[PDB]
Amino acid sequence: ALWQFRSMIKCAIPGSHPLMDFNNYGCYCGLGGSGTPVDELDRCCETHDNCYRDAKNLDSCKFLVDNPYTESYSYSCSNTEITCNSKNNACEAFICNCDRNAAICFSKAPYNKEHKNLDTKKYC
Amino acid sequence: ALWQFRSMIKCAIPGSHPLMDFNNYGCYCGLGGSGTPVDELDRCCETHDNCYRDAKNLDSCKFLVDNPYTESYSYSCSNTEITCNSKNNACEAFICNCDRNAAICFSKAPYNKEHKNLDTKKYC
Ligand SMILES: CCCCCCCCCCCCCCCC(=O)O
Ligand SMILES: CCCCCCCCCCCCCCCC(=O)O
Ligand SMILES: [Ca+2]
Ligand SMILES: [Ca+2]
Ligand SMILES: [Ca+2]
Repeated sequence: ALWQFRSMIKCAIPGSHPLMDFNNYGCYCGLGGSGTPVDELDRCCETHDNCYRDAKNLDSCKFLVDNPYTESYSYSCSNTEITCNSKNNACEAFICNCDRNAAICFSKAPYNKEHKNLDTKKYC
Repeated sequence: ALWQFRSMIKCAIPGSHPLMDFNNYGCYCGLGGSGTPVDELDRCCETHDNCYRDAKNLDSCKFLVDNPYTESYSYSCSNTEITCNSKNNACEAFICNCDRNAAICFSKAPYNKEHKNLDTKKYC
């Protein structure tokens, strides 16, 4: 669920304020998105939207309010490393992996502060 | 989900092997159930079935394979005390409370070993 993703982020990058650092970044970090991502980081968010979009399309998955962010799964953090629990059901595991691949990805992308709070109507 | 319930049980009663102690007990501990529970313990399990039956009937909840046992929620154990996380969604929170009320209930019921492995075709 959203709060678990925020803290996976805090797991893979210990110095971070997830909301402050990665919400309203680029074209895809923050609600919906448009155009083409502006850097690797943004690209990470676009992939994440896509991943969620995919998960909505496993016809076996019916998320509360149609939002995969409402879905809690099980995971743990140990020394910067994220592990999704295998006992997550198929839908939970999909979401869990989306979030995981995205905290890892964020952790590897260069952070460009020009790109936080982007003029999207114009650059996206 | 099932594994989380087993370990809530292990939370509220530290000496226990959940499967060995409370599966195949009475009329209601262990798959489905019939007749009238045989003691407070069994009654605890019947309530739990009912609770799950209720949760299946919140028309907003669509469990994987129709089984609320597949649904992971978030919780923690601290000194015998169980806490369901408020950030569980409405469906997750319902299940979480079913499991919680049942580990607590088991923890308070007298354990009658005559009743483990009951002849159900006959006493249930
Ligand atoms: C990757 C975006 C930021 C990461 C951590 C804080 C924001 C969460 C993820 C972005 C999704 C949009 C925010 C969710 C709020 C909502 O439920 O609409
Ligand atoms: C209260 C029953 C026992 C508690 C701990 C071990 C058994 C779990 C709960 C009983 C439900 C039946 C077992 C679930 C197995 C299944 O998925 O069919
Ligand atoms: Ca987005
Ligand atoms: Ca869940
Ligand atoms: Ca039962």
